[PDB]
Amino acid sequence: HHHSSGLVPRGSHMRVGFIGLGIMGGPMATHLLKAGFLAAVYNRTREKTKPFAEAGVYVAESPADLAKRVDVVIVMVSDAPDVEQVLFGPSGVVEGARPGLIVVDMSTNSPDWARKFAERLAQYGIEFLDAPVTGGQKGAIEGTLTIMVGGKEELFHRLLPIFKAMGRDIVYMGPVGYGQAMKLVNQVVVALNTVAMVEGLKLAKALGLDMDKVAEVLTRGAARSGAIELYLPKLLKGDLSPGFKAEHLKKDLGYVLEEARKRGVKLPGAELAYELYRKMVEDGAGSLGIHALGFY
Amino acid sequence: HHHSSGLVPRGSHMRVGFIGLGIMGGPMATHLLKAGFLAAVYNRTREKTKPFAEAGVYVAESPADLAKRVDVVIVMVSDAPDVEQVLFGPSGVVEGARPGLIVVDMSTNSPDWARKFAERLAQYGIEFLDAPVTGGQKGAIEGTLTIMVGGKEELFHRLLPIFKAMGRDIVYMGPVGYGQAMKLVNQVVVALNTVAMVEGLKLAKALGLDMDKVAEVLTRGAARSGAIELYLPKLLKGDLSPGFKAEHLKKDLGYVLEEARKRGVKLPGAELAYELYRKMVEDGAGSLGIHALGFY
Ligand SMILES: NC(=O)c1ccc[n+]([C@@H]2O[C@H](COP(=O)([O-])OP(=O)(O)OC[C@H]3O[C@@H](n4cnc5c(N)ncnc54)[C@H](OP(=O)(O)O)[C@@H]3O)[C@@H](O)[C@H]2O)c1
Ligand SMILES: NC(=O)c1ccc[n+]([C@@H]2O[C@H](COP(=O)([O-])OP(=O)(O)OC[C@H]3O[C@@H](n4cnc5c(N)ncnc54)[C@H](OP(=O)(O)O)[C@@H]3O)[C@@H](O)[C@H]2O)c1
Repeated sequence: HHHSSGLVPRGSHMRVGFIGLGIMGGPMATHLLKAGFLAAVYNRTREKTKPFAEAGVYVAESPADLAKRVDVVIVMVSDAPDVEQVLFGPSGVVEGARPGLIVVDMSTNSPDWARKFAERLAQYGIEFLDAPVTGGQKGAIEGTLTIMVGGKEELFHRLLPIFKAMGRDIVYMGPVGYGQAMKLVNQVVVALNTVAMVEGLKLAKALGLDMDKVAEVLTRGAARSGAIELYLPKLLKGDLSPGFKAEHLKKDLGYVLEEARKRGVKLPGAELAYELYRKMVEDGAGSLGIHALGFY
Repeated sequence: HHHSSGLVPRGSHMRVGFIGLGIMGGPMATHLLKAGFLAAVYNRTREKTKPFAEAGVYVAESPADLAKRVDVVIVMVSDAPDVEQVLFGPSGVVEGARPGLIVVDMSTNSPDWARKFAERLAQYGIEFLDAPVTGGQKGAIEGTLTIMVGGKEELFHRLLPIFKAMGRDIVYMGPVGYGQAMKLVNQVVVALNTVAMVEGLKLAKALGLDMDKVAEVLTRGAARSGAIELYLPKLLKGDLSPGFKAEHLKKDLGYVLEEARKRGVKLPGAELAYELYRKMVEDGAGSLGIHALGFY
C-alpha cells in the first residue's frame, strides 16, 4: 500500500519520523523540521504532537504507521523496554517498516541492548545505529549536542546531515553498541560530577558561604564541570525541574554497573551514585532533575 | 637590629617573603618576582632556592630571618602542622616578625586552622589572611589562579596587587577562615570530579573504546570538568606525576569531613573519596597526582 506525499520528498531517502517528544525529543525533532528532514512524529501522549501538527508534520497513529512513511526512524524514549515496545510491539515499527529503513536509537540504554535491537531488527531487513547524546536539554534546544554513534560506518556517513541538524560534534565510536558504550562512560562522569556539585553546595551552605561567591569560584579551574554549568543556576534558585530526570540517571547507572560486573571492573563511585539515585527514585523524586539530589 | 636594603623598597610596605617553593610555590613566587614584590625566599630544601638566588632574591636561613626583612610573608607549605612549624617553631616567623607584618597562608587546611593561626599570630601583633587557591599547577604557572580569601577586608584590598601577580580572579570570601572554607567546598568538587574521570576511563578501557574519541567526547557537555581538562592528557599518556599530590587531597578531605561532622552534614561521596585517597597513600602512591587514582 502506497501513500500520499508528505513534507519530505521520497526521493531524498531522507524522510525522518521521530518517536518520543520529551524533554530532549521535542527540541531534537524541531531541529530536524527546521532542517527539512522531519516528515512525521509519534508520541504516546498525543498532545505533545500538537506543535508539530501545526507546522504540517504528519502525526502517526502508531510507530508502524509512522515507519511506513519514512526512511529513518529516530527514537528518543526513556528506557530499553520502552524502545522494545515502540520497535517490536503489536503496532511497533517492525509492523510497518519496509526493508532498508534505518532505526536510530538516540536514547540511553546499553551496548548489549543496542546489539539486541540491531539483531532483532535485522530479521526484518531494518538497519540500526545507536546514537546517544550528551549536552542536556540545553544542548538539544541549542542544537549543539555531542552525538556518539555505533553501527555501520557507511550509515554514519549517510546520516551525518541528520545528526548535524541536531548536534555539533558528531563522533563515530565504532560498531553497534559502541555509541551506548561511550554514553555509559559519559554517565559515570556526569553522575559523579553531579554528586560533586551537590555535596560541595551542601558544605557551602553549612559553612554559611555567600552563594554568589561560591558560584563564581566553582565556575572555574578545575572544580568547574558541565553539571555546574548546566545546573548550578537552577539549583541555587531552587528549581529542581529536569533537565535530566533522576530516574533516567538511575537507569543509566544500572547499565554501567552491569557492564562493570561483566568485565571485572570495580567502580565504587558509580556504585554509590547508583545507590543515591535509586534512593531518590524510591523517595518519589525520580522525575526531578539529577541536580536535585540532596535537596529534594 | 636594622638591615641592609633588598630587592624591594621598604617604603613600599609591600616587600614579600615566600616560604615553600614547591609545585605551586615556585611558580607563584616567580610571578611575585616578575611583578617586583619578591624580596626573599625560604625553603627547607635549600636547592630549590637556587633559581631565586640567581635572580638576586635573598635566601633566608630560617622563617624568622625572612620575616625580619619583609612586610608580607606568604606560606605555601603542605599541611597545617607544616604551617605551625614555619610560623611558630623555634626559628619561625614569629621569632623575627615585627608588629604589623602580615602573614598570608595560601596552602590548604581548614577554617578552624586559619582561625587558630590568626589568633596565635595576633598575640605578636601579626595580621593574617587565609588565601588558598584553585587552578592547579597549570594555573600557578600561568598566573591565572583563582584565589579565595578570608580575613580583614581592608587587608584584602591592600594586598590585591600581590594577589593579582599570582592569580586572575581574586575573591574575598569573608572573615578569617572563610577562604579555607571555600577551598574545602572546592575540594569536595575536585575530588569527586576526579573520581568521576578515573572511573569513566576505567570503564572506557574495559569497553575497548578508542581513547582519542573518549577524550573528545568527555572534553564536552556536560561530562567535561576541570579535572578532565587539567589531567586527562597526562593520564592517557601514563604520566602519573603531580600535578596535585594524592596525599594532599587526602588531607583536604579529612578537613572536609571534620567540618561536615561538626555541622551535621552527610557527604557520602566525600567520605568515599577520602577512603580512596587514604588507601592510595597507604599503598605508597601519596606523591602521585590525584589523577593516578585507579591507575597506580
Ligand atoms: N534530559 C536529558 O538531559 C538527557 C540527555 C541525554 C540523554 N537523555 C536520554 O534520552 C532519553 C529521553 O530523555 P528525556 O529527557 O527526553 O525524557 P522524557 O522527557 O521523560 O521523555 C521521554 C519520552 O519518551 C516517551 N516514552 C517513554 N516511554 C514510552 C513508551 N513505553 N512508549 C512510548 N513512548 C514512550 C515519552 O512519552 P510521553 O510524552 O507520552 O510521556 C516521552 O516522549 C532518555 O533515555 C534519557 O536518559 C536525556
Ligand atoms: N598542587 C596543586 O595542584 C595545588 C593546588 C592548590 C593548592 N594546593 C595546596 O597547596 C599547598 C602546597 O602544594 P604543592 O603542590 O606546592 O606541594 P609540594 O609540591 O609538595 O610543596 C610543598 C612545599 O612545602 C614545603 N614544606 C612542607 N612541609 C614543610 C615543613 N614542615 N617545613 C618547611 N617547609 C615545608 C616543601 O619543602 P621541600 O621543598 O623542602 O619539600 C615544599 O616547598 C598544599 O597545601 C596543597 O594542598 C596544591
